[PDB]
Amino acid sequence: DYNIYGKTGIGIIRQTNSTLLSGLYYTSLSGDLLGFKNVTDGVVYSVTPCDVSAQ
Amino acid sequence: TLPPSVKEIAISKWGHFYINGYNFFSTFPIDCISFNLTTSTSGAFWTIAYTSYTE
Ligand SMILES: *[C@@H]1O[C@H](CO)[C@@H](O[C@@H]2O[C@H](CO)[C@@H](O)[C@H](O)[C@H]2NC(C)=O)[C@H](O)[C@H]1NC(C)=O
Ligand SMILES: *[C@@H]1O[C@H](CO)[C@@H](O[C@@H]2O[C@H](CO)[C@@H](O)[C@H](O)[C@H]2NC(C)=O)[C@H](O)[C@H]1NC(C)=O
Ligand SMILES: CCCCCC/C=C\CCCCCCCC(=O)O
Ligand SMILES: *[C@@H]1O[C@H](CO)[C@@H](O)[C@H](O)[C@H]1NC(C)=O
Repeated sequence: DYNIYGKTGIGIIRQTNSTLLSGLYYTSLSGDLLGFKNVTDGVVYSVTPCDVSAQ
Repeated sequence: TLPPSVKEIAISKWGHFYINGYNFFSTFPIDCISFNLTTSTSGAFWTIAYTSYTE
């Protein structure tokens, strides 16, 4: 259960190699948090749902 | 702490500071801004831009 920069949710947070040069956090078209940046070293972390839809 | 990947600092007349595009802190509305800077690793030229809002 994460509270990151005011955005709350449930998910898995992983560290990525990507380098996004702008912004602090990123959201989807539906308003869900997708990634955020550590303000000390600039590393970008991604957030994914814990459970997904299956058939 | 200063992150290693700062590339632009924008200061607004209303006191807002944008670092890499994100507003991280706001002070009181500013009337005057004194600065005195120098650098050697900024390639060949680095710019200071006075800008106004436009659509
Ligand atoms: C953001 O990055 C900084 C810098 O890597 C992280 O601080 C490090 O934390 C580890 C684990 O405690 C220490 O071993 C390092 O010495 C710290 N480095 C510093 C202070 O420069 C920090 O934890 C990261 N933030 C988050 C939320 O993950
Ligand atoms: C800030 O540093 C970056 C590199 O970290 C500079 O961008 C590079 O500029 C050189 C010289 O033209 C190019 O060969 C590289 O390909 C550029 N790197 C890129 C685009 O990732 C940048 O010019 C520096 N900025 C200032 C204002 O000095
Ligand atoms: C006026 C001197 C510089 C201001 C210092 C501000 C202190 C901390 C910086 C916080 C913002 C970090 C943004 C991350 C930038 C990035 O890695 O792309
Ligand atoms: C991401 O970084 C890890 C650790 O260095 C590396 O093992 C992995 O191959 C990298 N992934 C990509 C796509 O570069």
